Amino acid sequence: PQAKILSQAPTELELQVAQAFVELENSSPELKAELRPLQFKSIREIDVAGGKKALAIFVPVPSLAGFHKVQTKLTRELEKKFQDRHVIFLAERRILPKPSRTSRQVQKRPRSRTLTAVHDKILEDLVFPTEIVGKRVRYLVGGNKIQKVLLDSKDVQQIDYKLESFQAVYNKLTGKQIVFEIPS
RNA sequence: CUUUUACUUUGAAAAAAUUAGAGUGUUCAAAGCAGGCGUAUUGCUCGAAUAUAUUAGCAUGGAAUAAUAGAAUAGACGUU
Repeated sequence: PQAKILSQAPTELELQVAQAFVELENSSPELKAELRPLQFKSIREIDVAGGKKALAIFVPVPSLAGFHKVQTKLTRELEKKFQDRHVIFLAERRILPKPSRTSRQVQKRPRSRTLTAVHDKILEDLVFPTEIVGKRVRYLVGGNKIQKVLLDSKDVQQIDYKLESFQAVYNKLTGKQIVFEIPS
């Protein structure tokens, strides 16, 4: 098939990932049916505190729909087909600098194309099935900076455990300090 | 080709008399621009200041304060 479902050209970790995708449409019917056209960019490993990895997907963009359609299954077959591993879903979003003064016009920025936006989206798609409820942020005497993130108290089992990892994955990408809370 | 301002530094350019002020015994002082010594038998000299003198304008170092300007139907450098 699979090099296909890679969306670049190169490639070491991806082709096993492509393989395990072209394996579920091979093995599971119900699963080809949705999965067949769902293309991706590249992957990035990222380490977490207690030994345990985390499997960093990056999305073309459009299907974030496609992908959300069958995530809450897809991951579960993948977490088994890869160990330790945390598989995630997030999009690659064309951030931009602010126009300086000697700068330029180009055309704009389209708000949602700004550092915080993207960082808000990075949110929605670090968790996903839970839905964000409530945000909160700290400011400590060493200008800390800490987001509390508020969660809904329903489906946090989809995955809890993750969590220890989540904090990290939102750290390499950004250089930040993230926490959660289950409210009662 | 080098946005612009105010503000501030200095510095000059600046009329003396006045005003402040150094000298100096008009006998003192108010003054004044004088006086001082010798071989006072025939020649020597010290000076006659500084400073204030603002408001406008120049030249000037400051770059805090307070304004203002560059680029959001697109500009900035350019090796092509």
